[PDB]
Amino acid sequence: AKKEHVPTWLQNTHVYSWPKNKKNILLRLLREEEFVAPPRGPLPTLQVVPL
Amino acid sequence: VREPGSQACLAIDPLVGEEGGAAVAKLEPHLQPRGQPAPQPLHTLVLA
Repeated sequence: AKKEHVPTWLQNTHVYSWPKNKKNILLRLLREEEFVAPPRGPLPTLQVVPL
Repeated sequence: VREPGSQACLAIDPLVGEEGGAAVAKLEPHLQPRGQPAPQPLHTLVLA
């Protein structure tokens, strides 16, 4: 297959390639994100050192 | 001969007003001293 064979409405989502992306397909089916974003920390503290 | 008595020459001398003249004045701005607790620029740093 090729990119042109995908129906247009399906091109708006992730398109996987078999067997190249089979790991990604498994991740998609598991509904688990491939990258774990670290938890959002607190805003940094600002130190004033006047001149 | 004629006598200069009546026709004598005249000297001149201005009536100077210097005795009552105002003086030249120098201006100095009173700097807001930094020796006194004047403010400073708040150079900021980030603790990441």
